[PDB]
Order: sequence, then structure tokens, then C-alpha cells
Amino acid sequence: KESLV
Amino acid sequence: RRRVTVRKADAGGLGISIKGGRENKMPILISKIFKGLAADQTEALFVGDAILSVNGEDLSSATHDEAVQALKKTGKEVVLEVKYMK
Repeated sequence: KESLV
Repeated sequence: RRRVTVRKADAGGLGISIKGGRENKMPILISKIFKGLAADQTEALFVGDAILSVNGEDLSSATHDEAVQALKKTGKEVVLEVKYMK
């Protein structure tokens, strides 16, 4: 899982 | 281990792409620290940072979704406990 906040 | 505090405000976005997931034995490890952003502009939020707590939220028992949810709704000071894996 690679999110970006 | 490590301890980093990212103050909100400034620019707006936090610039930070975490990579991992409690379903694979991984303390949410940062894989991309966007520049010109709080995380990359606080001299501490650097890639290879396994977060285990955000603002007092022990993420050790949280999934990659529970960790991004805190980084999404953080407070004035984003105190993030990190486990540098250099």
C-alpha cells in the first residue's frame, strides 16, 4: 500500500 | 528508533508517501518524502521511516490505513514516532 498524505 | 514532529500549516499538503501494512509485518515505512512539504521540510521526516505512533496513536497495532488516517487528520503538531531503517 503506497498512499500520499 | 526516532522521534519527529511535523508542524501543520505551511504549503498545506504533508508531502509523504508511506509504504507497508500490518498485513505484512511492516511498521508503516515511508518510501517517498515529497520535497517542499512539512515532512521533508522539518529536517526529520525522511524516507526509510517506519512510523509506530502518530500524535500519540501507537500504530504498531494499526494497518496502513490506520496510519494514513492519522496523517490525514493530524493536529497542530504532527508528533510522529519513527523507526529509521537506514
